[PDB]
Amino acid sequence: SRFENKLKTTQKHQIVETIFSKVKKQLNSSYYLPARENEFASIYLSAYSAIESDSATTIYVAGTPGVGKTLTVREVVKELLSSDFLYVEINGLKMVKPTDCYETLWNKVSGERLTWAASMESLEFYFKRVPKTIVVLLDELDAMVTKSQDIMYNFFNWTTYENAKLIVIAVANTMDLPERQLGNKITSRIGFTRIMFTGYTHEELKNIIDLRLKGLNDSFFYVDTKTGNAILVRKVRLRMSADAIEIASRKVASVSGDARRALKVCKRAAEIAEKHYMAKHGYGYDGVQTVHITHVMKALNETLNSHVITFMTRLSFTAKLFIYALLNLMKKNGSQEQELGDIVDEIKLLIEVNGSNKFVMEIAKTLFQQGSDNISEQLRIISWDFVLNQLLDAGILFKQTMKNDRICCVKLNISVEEAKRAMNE
Amino acid sequence: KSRHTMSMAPDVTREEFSLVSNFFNENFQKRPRQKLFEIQKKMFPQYWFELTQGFSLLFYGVGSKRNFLEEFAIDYLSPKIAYSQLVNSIPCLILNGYNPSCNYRDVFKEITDLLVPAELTRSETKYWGNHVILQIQKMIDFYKNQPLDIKLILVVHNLDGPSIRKNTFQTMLSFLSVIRQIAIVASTDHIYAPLLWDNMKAQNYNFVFHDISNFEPSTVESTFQDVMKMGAEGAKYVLQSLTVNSKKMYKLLIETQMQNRGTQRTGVELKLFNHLCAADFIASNEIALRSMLREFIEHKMANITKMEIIWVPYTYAELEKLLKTVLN
Amino acid sequence: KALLQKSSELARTAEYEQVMNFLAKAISEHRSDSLYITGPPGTGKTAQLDMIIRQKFQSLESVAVTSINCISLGEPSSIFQKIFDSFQDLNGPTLQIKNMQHLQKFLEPYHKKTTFVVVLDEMDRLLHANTSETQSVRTILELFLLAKLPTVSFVLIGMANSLDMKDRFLSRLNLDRGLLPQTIVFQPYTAEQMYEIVIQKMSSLPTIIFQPMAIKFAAKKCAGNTGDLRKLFDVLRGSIEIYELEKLNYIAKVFSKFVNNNSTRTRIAKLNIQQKLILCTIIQSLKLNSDATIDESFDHYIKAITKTDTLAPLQRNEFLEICTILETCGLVSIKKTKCKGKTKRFVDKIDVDLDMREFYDEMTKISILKPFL
Amino acid sequence: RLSLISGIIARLMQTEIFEEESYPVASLFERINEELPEEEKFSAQEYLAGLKIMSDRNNLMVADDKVWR
Ligand SMILES: Nc1ncnc2c1ncn2[C@@H]1O[C@H](COP(=O)(O)OP(=O)(O)OP(O)(O)=S)[C@@H](O)[C@H]1O
Ligand SMILES: Nc1ncnc2c1ncn2[C@@H]1O[C@H](COP(=O)(O)OP(=O)(O)OP(O)(O)=S)[C@@H](O)[C@H]1O
Repeated sequence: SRFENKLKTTQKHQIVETIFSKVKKQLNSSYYLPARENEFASIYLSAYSAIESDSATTIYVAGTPGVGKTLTVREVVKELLSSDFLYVEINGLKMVKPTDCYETLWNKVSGERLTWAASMESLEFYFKRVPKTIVVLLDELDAMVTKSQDIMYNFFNWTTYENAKLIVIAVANTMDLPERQLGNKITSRIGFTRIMFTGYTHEELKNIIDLRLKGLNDSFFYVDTKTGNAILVRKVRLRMSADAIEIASRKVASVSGDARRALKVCKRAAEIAEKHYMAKHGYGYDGVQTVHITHVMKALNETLNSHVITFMTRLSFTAKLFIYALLNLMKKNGSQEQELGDIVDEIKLLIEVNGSNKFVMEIAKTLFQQGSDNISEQLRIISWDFVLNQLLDAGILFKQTMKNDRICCVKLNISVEEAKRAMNE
Repeated sequence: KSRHTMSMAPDVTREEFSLVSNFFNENFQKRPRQKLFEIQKKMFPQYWFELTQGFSLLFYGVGSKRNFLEEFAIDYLSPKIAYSQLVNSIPCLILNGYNPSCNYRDVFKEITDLLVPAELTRSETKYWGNHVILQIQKMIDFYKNQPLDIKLILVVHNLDGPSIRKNTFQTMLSFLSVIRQIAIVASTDHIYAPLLWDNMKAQNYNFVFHDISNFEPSTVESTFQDVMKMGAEGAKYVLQSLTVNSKKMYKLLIETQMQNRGTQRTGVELKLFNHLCAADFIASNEIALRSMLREFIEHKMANITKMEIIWVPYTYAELEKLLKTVLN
Repeated sequence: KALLQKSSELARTAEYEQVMNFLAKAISEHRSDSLYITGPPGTGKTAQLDMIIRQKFQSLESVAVTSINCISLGEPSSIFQKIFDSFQDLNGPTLQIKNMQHLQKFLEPYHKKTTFVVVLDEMDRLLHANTSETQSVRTILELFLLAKLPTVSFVLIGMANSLDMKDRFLSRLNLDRGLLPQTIVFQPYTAEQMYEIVIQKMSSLPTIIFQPMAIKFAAKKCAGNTGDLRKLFDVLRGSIEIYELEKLNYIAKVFSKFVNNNSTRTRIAKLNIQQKLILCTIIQSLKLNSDATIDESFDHYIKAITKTDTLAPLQRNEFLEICTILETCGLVSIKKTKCKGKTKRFVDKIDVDLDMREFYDEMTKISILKPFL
Repeated sequence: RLSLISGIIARLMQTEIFEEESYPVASLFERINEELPEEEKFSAQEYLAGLKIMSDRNNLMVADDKVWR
């Protein structure tokens, strides 16, 4: 509150707004909904029963993030705001300590700063003494319930009271959370009244996309060809070809079906087309537009492809030698676990199996001494420590910790197959 | 390799066990105990004259000393020798060595106030830097020039206790027993008692030994220790507190596992077990079945090996007892 | 219908007789009965003792008696200050609430000699406190021994969830002394007492609640695996508010829904066809009952889908996301189990709960996956 | 006697021919006479009594007579 003005400055020289900029601006992840429709009404009537009749209950909901559930409960308690309650976003992943929730509670009840002990004392007091409904958002409950479930034990034993002025809207990640860590006695108080949230269909994805594109779909801007500014000097129009939207929705609904992923990949393709259009005209930063299928094709493929292959095809020749030797060892001993000094021996092998060829001579020389016969006769190859580390920290290679550097183990984290393929290019 | 396993044993409830131990230990060899005791009581002035020279009196010999320990100490030694000094009878500091909650720090915190607080020695209390040993060093330097009379009588039951035998506690008690104005008398049970003290600790103790064998049942000592009787009967109370569906499903389990001591060959396969608990219309599927089974498993109330054998390790006798008594 | 079905959810128990027998000493000022209640979870044993003390105080000479809740203590000092809370005064409690002897010193009545008896609600946190033979068994021994000289003592009215507490007690002490003997049990009441408590609170019975015989049907087919008829009553109020939303039919439906997705909602749990494919792939790897790693099952997926050309297989990270989805619905569990190869190695051993028969229905309906069964 | 027919009703609950724990009384008739057992299906009141045993032993319930929960 107090520091909010401290973030507002004046020097702003009419920041230029291009087309795709406005697009992504409404395409922001922040600003009725189609996907969760009957769930909306269901939770709405649950809280309506619990509050309009002045009772106390436990609304459990679970499901993977990105299913709108955080937005959905917020919409419900927002329409309910217009018709007693304290929307207290107790996010276990926001709580510095686990117990910190208490204090927030211990504050929101009276506005006091004491320890968690007196916190819960006065909390239960209020829950069983106060004569006569405050929606506490148990966001990402898992973090809070990790040590011995005592936290959730309290958080629901509070709820079980009848005249307790305490409604809880708990959201967990997985469905079986109450049945894998919570106590059986706790699980009972949790109850069977839990609403599950499925994934999202590519139909729903199209719906949410066109929703974010309602006032902007295929719409017209007034763009000055000189500066690239857009106003919702030619009146240009823009179309967001719903076929790419279709294919993105299909792909996301396939593996995950997440609103966050879909929104973000749409934004990604949008800004890619944006930077191409900017480059084609060079407006800097101070007829008709579209978004081809190829844009989203690139932006989506980039969210799947890895780099380990395209990385290992670029390591130092020493590194590639190391890896290839390690693979020879893996197939020779069938153990997929080698000893480091043993790998050194194998590298010596690989260098000497080829004849005294002048080129093998050069390799031997440099790889054992950077020329300069003056200094020579290295035990283990040059940079060997260095390349070993450059691999290890890069997550490719994985090594145990023994100060004895000739019997310490070494293992590939990546698949042997992809590594071999990388060697084949 | 068919060994006699304690499983195949006639178990005895805690009440019957306790009560028969009472009857025996209070009536088994009474006349021998009292004859022995009235005979050995004549040795008490001998102990008086021995402790006149502060020789730490260690007591060995089979049977518990605890009773006899408090008997000789509290009743004979303390007040008589107090009167003999020329008034509170010298506080008998009894050490429940069998009690594993004894700690050198707190017992010395007691000892301190028991001993002379002639100066504000609390000022010498410091960091964890042990003022037990340094302060007792100072206390010994003090007593080296003090008159010679017992100002406290400490007695340890079972000097081989799980706490006192800790070498730190032992060394503390050694440097303590160096003091002349205190009378040290204790006893052990560990046959390996002499393994505890080097010539340094012996020099500190100046142990003089005496046998006392009266063949006691070690009443208090039986309390802190514990054996397997102190499982089948564990689950016997669990099943007494369950739901009727659990009762019926375990009834079916126990029939199909007792049909063929309840051995593993006599169990059932979970395939046919699901077939049954679905035929009689109890189990809807395998998940609910294994759920209503793990409530037994999550307290180790039935065994499972592999066929998919779920075999109750509880004896055929105890199993059919469950049937005839608590199940039907 | 609303104002009823809303209000629907807003001495008394027959059990009240039994404890009353064990209470005769408390309404005649004698030393109270040695009461150690145990109870299986769900039966309301906490709220059972709470109805007890509530009626006992709303029914009754000066009338003072309390019952404190032992949750966040793990130690026997601040507990008894919570009994000093009944004096409405201020003293130095630190010792007089800590040691048993100080407790005896602490409990000589002051106002009129109306006996005060003590109750410990939810001892199943002190019973379930720190290491047994060190503090919790020690705390139990201390608080539990009633060796006072005035027979007007702190007669513990205790409560424990799991029976093992009585097995954890010292063998010698429990048989001849303490609050232990009256180890009253309160086994799950299918309908016979709890359903009648339901009816007696539901005396003001809404007109069309529904078929009472179907109500008892719900009661039985839940209490099979259930101990909350009030919470089953709440899922019933949710059912009738479903009837409202559409502007005892649907209760069998909602049971088949919430209890086991295996019935029909597994198809929802595996909505995507690739989810079903990866699940059947896990089932195939089950033929090698080994560490069902990401790697094991992933390579199995690769080979079995190169064989069955349904679709180009998924990426490693893709398979990760899919199995995580499968775990979010909980149809298949995972655990980062330890292997001893290099160091303490933590890899995903998974376990599926589905059966090929519950795959028979859900796969034979989809002839496209059947190429992989 | 009723054991084996209860097992048959079990393996017919395995499939979704009941689509539920509920089942039409029509399905009842379809699954008493049309199946293997001939005349092992007792008198009307008698097999109803068998079904009432199966109710009191928590195996089959009665509600919405045209179906049975
Ligand atoms: N129906 C919808 N309409 C518009 N945007 C939506 C919709 N559903 C999801 N989103 C977007 O996707 C985001 C998903 O957020 P939520 O699923 O509500 O949060 P979440 O599921 O709790 O994830 P967490 O917090 O990690 S458990 C929302 O914040 C919106 O940005
Ligand atoms: N027989 C009953 N009489 C009164 N209320 C009951 C009864 N059974 C259940 N309830 C109510 O439903 C709740 C469910 O029981 P729980 O509270 O979960 O069990 P509890 O009170 O913690 O004691 P337990 O079973 O040892 S965990 C109770 O707390 C009561 O509010």
